[PDB]
Amino acid sequence: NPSARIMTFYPTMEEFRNFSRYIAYIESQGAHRAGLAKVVPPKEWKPRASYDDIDDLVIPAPIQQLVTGQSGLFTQYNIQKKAMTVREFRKIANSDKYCTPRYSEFEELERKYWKNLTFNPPIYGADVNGTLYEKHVDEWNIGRLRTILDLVEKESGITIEGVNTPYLYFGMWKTSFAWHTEDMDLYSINYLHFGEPKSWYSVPPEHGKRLERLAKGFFPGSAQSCEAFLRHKMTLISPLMLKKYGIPFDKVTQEAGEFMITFPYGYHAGFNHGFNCAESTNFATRRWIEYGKQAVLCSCRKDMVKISMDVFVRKFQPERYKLWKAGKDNTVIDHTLPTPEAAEFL
Ligand SMILES: O=C(O)CNC(=O)C(=O)O
Ligand code: NI
Ligand SMILES: [Zn+2]
Repeated sequence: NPSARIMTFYPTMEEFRNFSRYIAYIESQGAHRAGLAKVVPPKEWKPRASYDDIDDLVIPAPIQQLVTGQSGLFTQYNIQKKAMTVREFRKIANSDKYCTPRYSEFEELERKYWKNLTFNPPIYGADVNGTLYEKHVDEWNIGRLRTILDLVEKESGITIEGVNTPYLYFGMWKTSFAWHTEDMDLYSINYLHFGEPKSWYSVPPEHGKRLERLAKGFFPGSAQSCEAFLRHKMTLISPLMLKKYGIPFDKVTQEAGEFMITFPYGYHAGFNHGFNCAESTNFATRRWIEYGKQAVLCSCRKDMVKISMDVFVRKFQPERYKLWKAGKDNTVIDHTLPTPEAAEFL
């Protein structure tokens, strides 16, 4: 993947079954270089028999998304609304006020999104603690991926909502996720359970730094008040701005039944097309350990999520533990390099 473009994969069920092993595989094919990959699961795989029974799930903290800005640069402000069922949510999503406009091609819809972003604030059913996987789904169950991320809770008892536990997202048209990498620069997995698509922008990890340097110049206030101000997940930048300032990026549209994977230090943003439901969580491979150790974290206390790297460095990098602890570990990350578990396929 020398061009670092977004790759899509179509595994059989035999290949699908072992999750960490398929991640090692797609990295053996260069997937991680894009920062984002699509995995279309096998036809016979479903995480849930039906979604008919969720009209009464509470969205405890729906968020109205107020967007201020102009000329491709915007900041999103969150207003917490009162708790709402998914049934109340969907009525509002599909009503005339909030529903998806009529469009021909996706490029038309994308245009309307960037034109109308600051108008008619939508509500995002974001960050809902839960899963829509049935108990017995063993393949790619976001509730239990069985990656080395599990060592956090194993060792310490610590669970971090949405990081080592699942989050559900009920979208409506024009609801947004701002530019970010994952907390601790982890991987993420996103499954779109049902509804209208979710569109994604991705910057390759090898160019992530150029993106942060540009964002610092575009929002200099924010930069002086926080090292990692993009971790607040309030910063929207249009693809035309990225392209005007020479940031490589790719785009892709996720459809119901599809998984997206994001990779360590892969900056992504996007928006929902209409009423939908996504489930996501973070995960890790051995390659992530170095990203974790090196992650530039929020210094102003808006983003509190911080994982102790000690257990990972002790277990998987015992040579460098005393050096690392003396603060002498000057390893440079090579973003093109697949995870060690990928040697099997290389
Ligand atoms: O769906 C959303 O709001 C955003 N999802 C992600 O950023 C992810 O899965 O990493
Ligand atoms: Ni993300
Ligand atoms: Zn901060």
